[PDB]
Amino acid sequence: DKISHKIDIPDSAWTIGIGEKFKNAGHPNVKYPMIDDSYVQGAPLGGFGAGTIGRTYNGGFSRWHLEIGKNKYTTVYANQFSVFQKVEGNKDGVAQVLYAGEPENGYLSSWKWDYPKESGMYYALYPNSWYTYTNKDLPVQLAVKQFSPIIPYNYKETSYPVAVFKWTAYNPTNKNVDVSIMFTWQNMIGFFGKQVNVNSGNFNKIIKDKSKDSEIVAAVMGNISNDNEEWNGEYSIGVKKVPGVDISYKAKFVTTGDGSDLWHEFSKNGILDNKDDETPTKQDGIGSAIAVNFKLQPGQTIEVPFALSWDLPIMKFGGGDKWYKMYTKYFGKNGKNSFAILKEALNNYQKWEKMIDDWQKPILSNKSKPDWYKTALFNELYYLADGGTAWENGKVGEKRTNNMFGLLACFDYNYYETLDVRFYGSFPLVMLWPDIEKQVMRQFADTINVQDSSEFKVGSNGAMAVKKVQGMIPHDLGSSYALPWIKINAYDWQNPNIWKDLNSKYVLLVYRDYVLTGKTDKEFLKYTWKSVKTALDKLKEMDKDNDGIPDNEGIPDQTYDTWSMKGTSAYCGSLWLAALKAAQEIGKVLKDNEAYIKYNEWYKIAQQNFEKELWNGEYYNFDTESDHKDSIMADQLAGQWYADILRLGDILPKDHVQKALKKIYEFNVMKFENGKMGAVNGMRPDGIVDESDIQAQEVWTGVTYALASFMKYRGMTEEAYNTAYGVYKMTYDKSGKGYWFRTPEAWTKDGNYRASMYMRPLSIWSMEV
Ligand SMILES: [Ca+2]
Repeated sequence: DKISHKIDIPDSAWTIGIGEKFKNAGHPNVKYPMIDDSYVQGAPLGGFGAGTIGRTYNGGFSRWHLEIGKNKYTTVYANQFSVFQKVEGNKDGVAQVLYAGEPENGYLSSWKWDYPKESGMYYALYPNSWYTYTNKDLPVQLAVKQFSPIIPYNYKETSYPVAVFKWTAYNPTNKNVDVSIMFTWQNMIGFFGKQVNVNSGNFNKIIKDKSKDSEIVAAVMGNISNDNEEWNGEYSIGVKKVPGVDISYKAKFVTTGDGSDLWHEFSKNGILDNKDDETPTKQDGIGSAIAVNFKLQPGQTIEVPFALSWDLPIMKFGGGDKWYKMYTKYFGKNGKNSFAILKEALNNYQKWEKMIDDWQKPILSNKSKPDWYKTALFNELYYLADGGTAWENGKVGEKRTNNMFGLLACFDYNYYETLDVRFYGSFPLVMLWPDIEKQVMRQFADTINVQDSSEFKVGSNGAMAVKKVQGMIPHDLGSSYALPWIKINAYDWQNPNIWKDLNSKYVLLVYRDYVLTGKTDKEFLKYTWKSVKTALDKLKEMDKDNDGIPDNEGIPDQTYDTWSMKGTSAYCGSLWLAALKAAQEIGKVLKDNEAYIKYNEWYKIAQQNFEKELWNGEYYNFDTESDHKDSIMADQLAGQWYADILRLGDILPKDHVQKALKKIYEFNVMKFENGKMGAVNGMRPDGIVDESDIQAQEVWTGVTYALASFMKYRGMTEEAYNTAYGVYKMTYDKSGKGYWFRTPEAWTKDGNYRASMYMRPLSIWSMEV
């Protein structure tokens, strides 16, 4: 490996060998079918709301999130980078696809597949990833840096459906070597969203943009139809000319054939035919190829940028609504703009790299923090792009000031903006994209007084319940299979209109968003104030026994939606206390004296009774009425955790909080698989895991990262990082379960998982407050 010295990969990048087999991988531990796409994954490409493409560590473009809200795992074999090298003096050169695998059938059989093991590495520090190719049959060493311009406090480039592939080639040998790099791409119009004739009308064109000190050559892969539909648009691949490289292309090769139409050209001398051909296809799949060829002398390095764009302007959801994607603000809505997007990236990628470095530098340069923590902190952010992210720029046929946004809980539970989860998972948005965060919270504010009296069947018990009750915050803002933002509460396993955490979490999120953006946005507090008061007032009515605290009803009426709580719970009780204190403070800011007095009065009574009912001398009991009410819950003081972040002070005595956190570390962490796997949710005071429900026996990744942040703020530094380390280890390490770029909600002691690709572990960013 002589190429690593020519590029700048951070030491905290996650690494794996190209073609590496992983032996230890976990699988779903539930009864019904659940997504398991394997450990062959990578950092995604694509902006927020753009649709994303997962290119794996083996080199394949395999995890397709271009249909917004859906996860489709299948390698499109035509989509590759390939290399040709010939040493000066030799008769023949060698050509190789940079993919550690091969197609299942006979398509593209002429290409040289099966990139060999121990010949290259993949590296990732989101939004960047890299591949190095250090192969004993490739005298010139190559590396690529690939990324999309995901930039905090930037809502423009962050939206773009584009990726840059910045190649570096170096000759360490004593002979001249001819080198070509080729990007191939299938015309994927019709890959989704087209019910019949999936390739029909697809056609490819070549664009040559020549103007003083820029030459770009690109393929635009589109359809002859000018229809405005989810399926129609364009893909583009291309390259910018640099001194010492020549560009060649092939506009049309058949992907549903042996591929020798292209490969016979590339494999001979690394130079393509430059054959333009706009003939549309009928049944056959088609693709394009863009290549560069250059000669490297001994000791010479060259850099060359390629790019990929996709202009698929319309997202359709299963309920029938069609929306424009956010990036259409910047490039237009007609779906004929892929070249414009590509060109912007090829002309500005160096600026974007510097913008990414500028935001990553404060953390990366802090030598007090271990590299493993940096690996997790950056790579967990993959989910902001990969979580079915929807970001609208108008309904098709519709103009508004704001652009609605939604992130899925996950793909197995296909619900946008699950509020009980976003309480944990929205930290990166408030910290790094706060205009999105506040928009999402205004979306929730707008739903508070929505009433939908139609009934639905509750999954857990078969009973009928009202869809949406006035004054109750919704569980979610809909499903990609139905109508995001329009039909809320798509979730039906429990009835969220009786949940005891949603209304409090909503208030806490509101105040959080004010505090973490500088305590200046009075207008945001003004917008949300009626909903906050309504939310707390409704929750107060659920106090059955007049102790000033809502009563859990002996069912799973909160985020642990199979783990029953009864009476006063530490979890919902502490959240309530903190929400009351937040509402007091909002009341002061907005000069709503009567609200300040009321919520102050409620807070004092509830605080007194919470402490009396639950404090046992060592920790706070799980609740007051359940069978295992004396279980030690990892999340028992979630309200105090948020109170620390919101600078609301002590809602419970400092000494008792410290005792409880030490107990959690001692039991839920250290007595669960030697503290190497996070914090198990429920442990009995005898040090055996609570078996009353599956959720008690799970580590929740987002709960554990949040608990680490709580420990850290409370000065328990070693405990904090040791607790978080188990989550990092399970997710990224060779000794873990292979969950990189698909961090799940939960795992059990065997390491097997529930619900990969989950929002909650974005809570790691609470460790940076
Ligand atoms: Ca009560």
